[PDB]
Amino acid sequence: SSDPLVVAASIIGILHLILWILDRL
Amino acid sequence: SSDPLVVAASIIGILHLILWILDRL
Amino acid sequence: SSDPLVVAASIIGILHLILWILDRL
Amino acid sequence: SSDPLVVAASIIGILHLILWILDRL
Repeated sequence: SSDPLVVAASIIGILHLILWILDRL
Repeated sequence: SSDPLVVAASIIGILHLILWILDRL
Repeated sequence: SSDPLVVAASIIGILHLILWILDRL
Repeated sequence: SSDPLVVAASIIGILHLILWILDRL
């Protein structure tokens, strides 16, 4: 639904950002 | 409006993150 | 404040995502 | 909790975006 989709997209973005920061370190 | 713009930006960010994750895989 | 900071960070992230998508195209 | 985690992920994403923009400049 409109609430579970926005949540899922947010979690995906956060995971990608954390991975990128770990690569730069 | 102030509600549709923040939603659109969020969807754009999520799509970009998904694409990046697919490239890394 | 706690409301203007989260908004500013969100706009910054959206602009960065749009720029990245334009580079990939 | 479900409120502190979403906030933390958001801050992490914003910091990563700012760093990327600084590198492009």
